[PDB]
Amino acid sequence: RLLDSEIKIMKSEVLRVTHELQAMKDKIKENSEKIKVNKTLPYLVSNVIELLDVKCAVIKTSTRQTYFLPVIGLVDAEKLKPGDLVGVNKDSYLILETLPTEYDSRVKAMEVDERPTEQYSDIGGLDKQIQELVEAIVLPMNHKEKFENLGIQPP
Amino acid sequence: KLLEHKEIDGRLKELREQLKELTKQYEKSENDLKALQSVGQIVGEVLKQLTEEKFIVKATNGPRYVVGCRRQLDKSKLKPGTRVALDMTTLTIMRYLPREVDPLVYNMSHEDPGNVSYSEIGGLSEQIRELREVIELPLTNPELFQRVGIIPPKGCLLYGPPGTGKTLLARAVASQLDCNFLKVVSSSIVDKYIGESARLIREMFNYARDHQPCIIFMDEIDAIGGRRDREIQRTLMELLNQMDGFDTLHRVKMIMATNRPDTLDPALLRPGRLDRKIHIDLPNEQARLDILKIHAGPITKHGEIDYEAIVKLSDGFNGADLRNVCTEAGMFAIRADHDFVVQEDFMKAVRKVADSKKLESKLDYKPV
Amino acid sequence: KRFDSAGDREVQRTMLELLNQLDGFQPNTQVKVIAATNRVDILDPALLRSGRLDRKIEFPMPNEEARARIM
Amino acid sequence: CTKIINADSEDPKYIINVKQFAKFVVDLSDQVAPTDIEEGMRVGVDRN
Ligand SMILES: Nc1ncnc2c1ncn2[C@@H]1O[C@H](COP(=O)(O)OP(=O)(O)OP(=O)(O)O)[C@@H](O)[C@H]1O
Ligand SMILES: [Mg+2]
Repeated sequence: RLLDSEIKIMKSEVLRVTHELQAMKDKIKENSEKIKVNKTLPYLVSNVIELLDVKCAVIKTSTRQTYFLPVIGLVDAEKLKPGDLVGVNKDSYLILETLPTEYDSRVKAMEVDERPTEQYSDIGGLDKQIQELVEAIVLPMNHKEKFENLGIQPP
Repeated sequence: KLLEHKEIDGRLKELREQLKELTKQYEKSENDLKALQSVGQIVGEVLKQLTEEKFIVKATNGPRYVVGCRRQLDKSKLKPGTRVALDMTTLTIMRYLPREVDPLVYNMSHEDPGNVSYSEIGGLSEQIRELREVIELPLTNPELFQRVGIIPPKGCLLYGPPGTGKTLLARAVASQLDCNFLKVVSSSIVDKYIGESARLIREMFNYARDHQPCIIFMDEIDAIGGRRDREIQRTLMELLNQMDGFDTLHRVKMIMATNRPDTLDPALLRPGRLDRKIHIDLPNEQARLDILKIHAGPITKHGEIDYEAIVKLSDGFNGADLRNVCTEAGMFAIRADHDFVVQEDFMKAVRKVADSKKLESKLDYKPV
Repeated sequence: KRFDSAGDREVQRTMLELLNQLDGFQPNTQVKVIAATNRVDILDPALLRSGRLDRKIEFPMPNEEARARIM
Repeated sequence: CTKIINADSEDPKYIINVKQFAKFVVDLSDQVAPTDIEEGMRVGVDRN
């Protein structure tokens, strides 16, 4: 009458799909570990050049030789862009890593890490100059609301 | 009964959706593993076609080989000057690529120029007319120059004191003309590798020809345009050659801006390279009033503002000075904790910026 | 000063790159620049402009209450 | 040495800039330690 027309159906189809899902997840695990063993890193960091359709990329190596890749590799096309830093296979030159851009060692040396400590009170007589520098520099960093409410370009 | 049946049926639906997601993951893994089997091909420019099958390729920064096309590629389009991929086992030609973009050039095109319109530049009306007549109209309406038969002027040179609107002029032309824009800081062309800068200029002009209509705006030209350290002169030679290579048909125009046109090499001054010149002078009294009204426009001010008095005091200012005038007036209002701006703020600001101009030991400028 | 004395044009080019990395074509916001010099007469009329270095802050000889405060 | 990626502080993946030859993304040997290496540092690198 009711609930008896589906007993054999609900109790077997889901089990079969679950078995297939388990096996397919296992296959994914093997494919992923095959990728992992094929992801040992001597990478040849290289710059990206314009992409092509026939989605596929052109690479300029740190060794100043250019390659074309029939397929970009393990990175996605939407992520990459010209003048990017990618780690590629040391021999097959396929792209398998996307890197943070590095400017120069000197440029990073210019960055302040120690954060010096001289207080504004330690400066004498310069109060007008102190106020000018503060209002010019710190205020745009702090609020941006007092300037935008006026419509002015902050100095 | 329907609640248990719905539980199992919804679980089946969720499990099938999860299986679809897991299938997409498996296809990702299998497809990228299949991609892992692939091997990169060597890029290289091509040269003389010795026969219908033997060609001379030249790998980018590499040796010169004699190689053959694979089996099936066209042979006619394989002309001297076509980027092609090489199989890095036999070096045979395969997959002739269109041409290099040289991501330096990509950055030199896909750069934000701003929303600047012509109604934001003030006091330059005649100069805007000239620039739009030399760079916009020959591109927008080439059939005029076709029927008239006049060879359009190749490029314009913008020169003047620092802070009068040359860069602004270029910005406006870029932001308004729906085309492909090439903006260049000339010192960016300079590179320490041997002969790289000449290649950069050649590739820039080749990208210009490939992506018409385009405008090339190299700014601070004197950096690579000074009177005849070695590489800069060798690169100016290549710039001269690429400039003179302009056939009448390309929809390609060029702007160069500089603050010291005297230092510019007189080679550029010759007609046929940069014929039309424009002097962007310090704004006149009326021009200063226009510039001030444009910049101070969006400022939330109260009461009457005597722009004419400020113009009376603002003798010899540039446009940047008036922009400062507005900024300093706003800064004074902010210091006074006033949510608004009035005349005294402008008065104090113009006096302050005049005091600053005292520092700016502005040399007398003489044109080209 | 641009025209100096000239094999120093490399310094000129670097300075021009700085010049246009302060105000030219693409604007640069949220990056504040501080500069210090003792010979403002030497400097360009270009990098001493108003769009690049909006504020010119003079540091005078310390006045006598300034000297007392410094001590 | 350059740009210590340190994507997880577990697989640091330091970049190197071997002069006149190349630049590589590489990892430490079993001897040296993360606290030993810094950015720059003029490291030494195996040949293969
Ligand atoms: N006619 C004008 N109308 C509106 N604003 C102007 C005008 N002239 C100059 N300005 C302003 O002054 C500044 C000038 O900067 P810009 O870089 O365009 O000047 P430039 O003289 O072309 O530059 P450079 O010194 O690099 O050759 C900008 O902030 C701009 O808004
Ligand atoms: Mg400029």
